[PDB]
Amino acid sequence: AMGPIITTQVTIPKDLAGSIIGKGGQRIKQIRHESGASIKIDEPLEGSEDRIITITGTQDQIQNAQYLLQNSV
Amino acid sequence: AMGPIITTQVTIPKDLAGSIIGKGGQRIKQIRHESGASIKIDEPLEGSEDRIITITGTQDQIQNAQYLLQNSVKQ
Amino acid sequence: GAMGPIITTQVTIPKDLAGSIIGKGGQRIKQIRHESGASIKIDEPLEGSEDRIITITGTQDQIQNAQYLLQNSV
DNA sequence: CCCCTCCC
Repeated sequence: AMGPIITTQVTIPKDLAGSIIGKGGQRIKQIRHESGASIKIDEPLEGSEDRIITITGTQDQIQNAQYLLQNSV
Repeated sequence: AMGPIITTQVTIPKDLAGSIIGKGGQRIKQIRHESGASIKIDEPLEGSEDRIITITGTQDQIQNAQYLLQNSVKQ
Repeated sequence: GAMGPIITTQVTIPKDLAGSIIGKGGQRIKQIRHESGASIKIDEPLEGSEDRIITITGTQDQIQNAQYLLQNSV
């Protein structure tokens, strides 16, 4: 059972965002295709050190994506 | 034919660095993406009004980057 | 009227052209470094390639001086 | 205008 598409957000220290994205964005593109989740990384907010990541998919896809995001860091 | 990855440095007056970087760094992000060069702007340094920019890529990337840098300041 | 930071610039040259920069017994390049005051290093050609990288280190003036002298060599 | 493996 897939269940519904849901959206989850988390923040990431901006210092660490390059690890999830990777040179030429390869690593995030890989995370999106492997997990099947939509993954958005916002620009860092106004004078702040947090960057919001939005993950959208079934619960499994989102749990898949959270692991792949962890393994990146 | 891309050729070797090389590094060039130039300086800018520190009072011009804002035009290049942009609010929340958006302009410089755009310049890196578009030229495909790595572009690093150093902090202040200590005492002086010059700020070093390091550009790394193929010769075309670096030339592409130098135009986009100039386009940021001029306009 | 103000020298500024020592900075580094690289440019490539066709390998077939490097003899002109160097001179017999490395004398033209020696002359280029003393003249401009820039430090100038020419790498060995990278594998499978026609290009040699030249690294010039100095202030902006020294580097521009060196870039002219390199050009006048060719 | 202050970013920084920078993707969409």
